[PDB]
Amino acid sequence: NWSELPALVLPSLRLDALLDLGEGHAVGVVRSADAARWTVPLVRSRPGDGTAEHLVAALARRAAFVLEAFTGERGIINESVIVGECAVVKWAVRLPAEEPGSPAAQRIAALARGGFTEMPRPWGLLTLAEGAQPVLLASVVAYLPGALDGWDWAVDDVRRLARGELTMDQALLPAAQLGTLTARMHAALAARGRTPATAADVAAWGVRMREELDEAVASVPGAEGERLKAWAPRIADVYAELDALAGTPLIDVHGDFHVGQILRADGRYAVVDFDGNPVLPADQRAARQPAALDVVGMTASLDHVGRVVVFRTPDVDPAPVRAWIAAAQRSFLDAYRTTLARLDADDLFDDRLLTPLRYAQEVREYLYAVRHLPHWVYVPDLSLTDLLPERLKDKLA
Amino acid sequence: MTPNWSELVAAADPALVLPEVAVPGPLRLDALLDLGEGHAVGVVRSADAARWTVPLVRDGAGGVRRSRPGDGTAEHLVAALARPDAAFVLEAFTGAAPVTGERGIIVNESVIVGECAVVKWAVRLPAEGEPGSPAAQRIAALARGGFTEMPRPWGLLTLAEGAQPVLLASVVAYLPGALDGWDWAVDDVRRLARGELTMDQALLPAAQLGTLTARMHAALAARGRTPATAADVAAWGVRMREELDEAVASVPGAEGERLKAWAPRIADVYAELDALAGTPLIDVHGDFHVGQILRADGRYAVVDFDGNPVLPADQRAARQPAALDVVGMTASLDHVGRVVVFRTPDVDPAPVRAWIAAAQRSFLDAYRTTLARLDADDLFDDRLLTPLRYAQEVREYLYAVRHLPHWVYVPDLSLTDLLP
Ligand SMILES: Nc1ncnc2c1ncn2[C@@H]1O[C@H](COP(=O)(O)OP(=O)(O)O)[C@@H](O)[C@H]1O
Ligand SMILES: N[C@@H]1[C@@H](O)[C@H](O)[C@@H](CO)O[C@H]1O
Ligand SMILES: [Cl-]
Ligand SMILES: [Cl-]
Ligand SMILES: [Mg+2]
Ligand SMILES: [Mg+2]
Repeated sequence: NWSELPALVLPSLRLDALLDLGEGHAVGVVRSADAARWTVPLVRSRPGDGTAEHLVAALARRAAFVLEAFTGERGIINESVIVGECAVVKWAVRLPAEEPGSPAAQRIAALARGGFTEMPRPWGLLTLAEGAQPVLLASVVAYLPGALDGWDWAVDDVRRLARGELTMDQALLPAAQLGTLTARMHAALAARGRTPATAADVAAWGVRMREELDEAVASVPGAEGERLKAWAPRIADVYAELDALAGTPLIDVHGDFHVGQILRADGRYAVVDFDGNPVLPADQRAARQPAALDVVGMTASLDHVGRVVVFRTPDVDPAPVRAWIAAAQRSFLDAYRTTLARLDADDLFDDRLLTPLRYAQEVREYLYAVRHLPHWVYVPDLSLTDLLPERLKDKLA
Repeated sequence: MTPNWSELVAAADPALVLPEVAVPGPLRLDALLDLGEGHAVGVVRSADAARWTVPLVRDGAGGVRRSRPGDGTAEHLVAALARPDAAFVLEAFTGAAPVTGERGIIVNESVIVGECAVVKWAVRLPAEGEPGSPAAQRIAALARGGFTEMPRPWGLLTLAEGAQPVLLASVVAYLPGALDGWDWAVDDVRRLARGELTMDQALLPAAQLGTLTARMHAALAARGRTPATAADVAAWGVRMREELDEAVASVPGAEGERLKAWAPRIADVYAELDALAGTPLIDVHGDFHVGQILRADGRYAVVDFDGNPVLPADQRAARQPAALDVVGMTASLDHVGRVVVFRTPDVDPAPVRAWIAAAQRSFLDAYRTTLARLDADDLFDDRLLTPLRYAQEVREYLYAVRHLPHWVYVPDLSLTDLLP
C-alpha cells in the first residue's frame, strides 16, 4: 500500500492522507517527525514520471481531497512542472501545521472575480479539506510559451538601453505598465475588504525589522558589513516611526512582489507566484499586509535589475543604467498612483511606509546573500548608497 | 506760463515716439514720470491706439523732443534709481550708481551710461491692460531670489497696470567683453574636436548650464506654480500639430521626405500630452538657448527675458512648463554640435557627436541635482521632454524655410538620433 511504503519529502515518516492517481501515481500528505507536513508527489515524482500529468487528468475527469477544475511534462524550479507545454502544475513542498496554507487560491479567485486578467489562466486546484484548516496542495494554471520572467526581460531591456538600441522612454514603458498592472491587482484584491493595522501589528513590524537588521549587521562581512553597520543607526531610526503609523490599511497582497514574478510574452504581462513570501512563516503568508509592501518590493527589484546589469555586462556604460534605476521607480510610482486614482482606490496606498519598508527590503537582500548567494551583498550595498544619504538629508531638514 | 507735458506732446510731431516708418497723429500723453531738469519718461499713445515709451527732454528750440544719447535722460533715470507718480513703479537693486556719460548702442533702444550700465527703453508697448513683455517680472524675481548668473540689474521702470507691470525701461550692468553661446560653445566643441580640450573639459559648460537653469527656475518658481488644465494641454497639441503640418508642407528636398515619414510618429508622441494634465506651470525664460548665455572668465549670464518671439505678444507672459526651457537648451546644445561638424573643415565628427549625447546628459544631471539641492524637484516634469523636444526641432524647420533655408539639416540630423 502507501502508508507503510527520510529525504523523500525533499525534492532531489508517517502518512496522513493519500490521493491515489492510479498506475502507481499518488499525491501524498506526509508528516515528518518534527510535525512538518509535506506534499510529496509519489510515483518522489520527478519531472517526466507522469504524476503531474496524472494530476491534470484526475482534475479533468473529476472526501479528504478536493479536485477543482475550470474550463509529456517538463519541470522547472515549491516545484513547478509544465504539463504538455500548456499547463503549469505547481506543488506545495512545505505545508503548515494542523495552520493557514498557501493563499494563492484566494488571491487568484479574487483577481478573476474582479476582472483582473493580467495573469495566466487558471486550470485546476487541489486542496486538502480534511483538517481544521484547508491547505492548498497544488495549483494548475495555463503555461505561457516563450514567456520570460522579469529577471530576463527587464535585464535585457536595460542592456539594450545601455547599448543604445532603446530610448529611455522605451525602457521606462515596461516600468510604467507594471505600475498600472499593480494598481489593478491591488484594486481587485482590496475588494475582499480592508483591515486597519492595530498598534500591536505595527509594533510586531518594528521588532521583526529591527531583528533582521541586527542579523544582517552581525553576518555581512568585510567592507560591506562596515558600511552597513554605520548605516544601521540611521535605518533603526526610520524603523522607530512605524509606531505612529497604526491604522494603515491592510489588504490581500501579492506578498512576494518582484520582477521575477512578472512574465512577459508577446508584449503582454502576467503576474505569477501568489504563494506568499517564503521567508515568512506558513501561518503568516495569508495574512493581510500593506499594499506598499508590494510597491516597495517591485521598486527595489527594479533598482536591483540595474545593479545586475552593471555587475554582469562587460563594457557596460553604467550612466544610462543608473539613470534608468531612478526613472523606472518614478515611472512605476507615477503610473501606480494615477491608476489608483482612476480606480478610486487611493486609500489603500500609504506612502509613509515607502522608506521604512524599502530599507527592510534591502536588509533582506543582505540576509538572502549570506544564506544563499554570498556575493549578492553588492546589490543592497549599492542601493542603500544612493538611497540612505538622500533620505537622511530630508529628515535633517 | 510754461505749458505742461501733455500740451507739448499733443503739439509734437508723431515721429516723437520713434528713435523709416510713419506714425499717425496727433499724440496723446497717458502718463509722465518727471525725472527733473527737463527730463521725463512719457507713455505716449498715437492716433492708431499704439502706446510708446518715449524718453522726453524739453528743448528751447522746439519745446519738446525725444531724448538722444547725450541729452542726459538715461543718466537721470539711473540717478533716480540711486536714491513719484502713482502710475509708475521705480525699483532699484543693489549696485545701481549715478554714473554719467551716454553712448548709443544697438542690442529696443539701448543707451550705455557710464560705460558700465545699459539703459533699454521699451519703445513699443502693449495696449492698456493687455499683457506685454514679462522681462521686468522675470528679472525682479531672479534678483529677489538670489540669482546672480545674469547681468547685475540696477533698476526697473514699470507702469502700474494690468495683471503684470508693463516694462518701460530696464537698467543692467554692461558687459563689453562677453560672447554669447553660439560663439563660446561652438569654440569649445571645435577645440574638443582637434584635441585642444578633453571631453571632461568640454562637458563642464553643459553641466554649468544645467545648474544655472535650475537656479533660475527655482527663483522663478518662488512666485508660484499653476497646475496645467485639460484645456491647456489640449491647446498645446493643437499648436504643435499645426506647426508640424506647416513644416511637412514646406520643407523641401530629402529633409522634407524624411520629415513626412516621421510626421505620423511625431504626432503619436504629441497625443500623449492629454495625460499630462496637472503638470506644473511657472514663470520661465521662454526663449532659452545657448545664444542667451554670455560667458567670460568662467562666469555665466543669461539675458533676453521678453519671451518667445514667434508666440503672440499677449501670451509670452503666461506660465509654461519648466521642461520647455530644459528642452530649448538641450536642443540648442545638440545644434551646437551639428553646426561644428557642418562648418568646420577637416573636423572629426566622432568626438563632436559623442559630445552631443554627453552634453545633454551632463545638463540634465546637473539640472536635476541642483533642483534637488534647492528642494525644487516638483517644477520639472520630465514626461514632457520627448514631446516638447520634437516640437522644438519642428520649429527649426519653420525657422529654416522662413529665414535660412539650408538650416533644415540641423533638425534633420537631430531627429535622426532622437527617433528609435
Ligand atoms: N503559467 C506560466 N507560464 C509560463 N511560465 C511560468 C508560469 N508560471 C510561472 N512561470 C515561470 O516559472 C518561474 C517560477 O515560478 P514561480 O511560481 O514564481 O515559482 P516560485 O514561486 O517557487 O518562485 C517564473 O520565473 C516564471 O517565469
Ligand atoms: N529578495 C528576494 C531574493 O531572493 C532575490 O532578489 C529574488 C530571487 O530569489 O527574490 C526576492 O524575493
Ligand atoms: Cl549577480
Ligand atoms: Cl549653418
Ligand atoms: Mg516566484
Ligand atoms: Mg514563490
